[PDB]
Amino acid sequence: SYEDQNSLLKMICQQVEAIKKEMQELKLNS
Amino acid sequence: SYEDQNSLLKMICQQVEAIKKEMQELKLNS
Amino acid sequence: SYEDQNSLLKMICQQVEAIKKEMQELKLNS
Amino acid sequence: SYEDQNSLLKMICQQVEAIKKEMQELKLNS
Repeated sequence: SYEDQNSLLKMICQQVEAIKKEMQELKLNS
Repeated sequence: SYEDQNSLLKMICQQVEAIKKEMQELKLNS
Repeated sequence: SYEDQNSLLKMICQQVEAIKKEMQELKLNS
Repeated sequence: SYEDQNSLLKMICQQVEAIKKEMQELKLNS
């Protein structure tokens, strides 16, 4: 259903954004 | 510190595995 | 179209697996 | 080490950004 899958997709998108910022932190500090 | 880097990379890898599993649950039309 | 989106999801899943393997390679060489 | 892997760090960061953009392009129930 749209709602439940939209909540899943929105979560995945923000988890990817968190990984982006975490990887940037890791690289900058390396 | 190296421990800070390790813990950060550990979480990144956990989060990537979580996204990998979540994307197998996503139904584009439902 | 559904086919456009299914293609996109398949590409994303392949890309996620690649980053998983590369993050592991990074750790193995750390 | 974490100090001799800039090229791989850069690759991972590029690939995470590419996934981010693709995730933002996904459409449900289209």
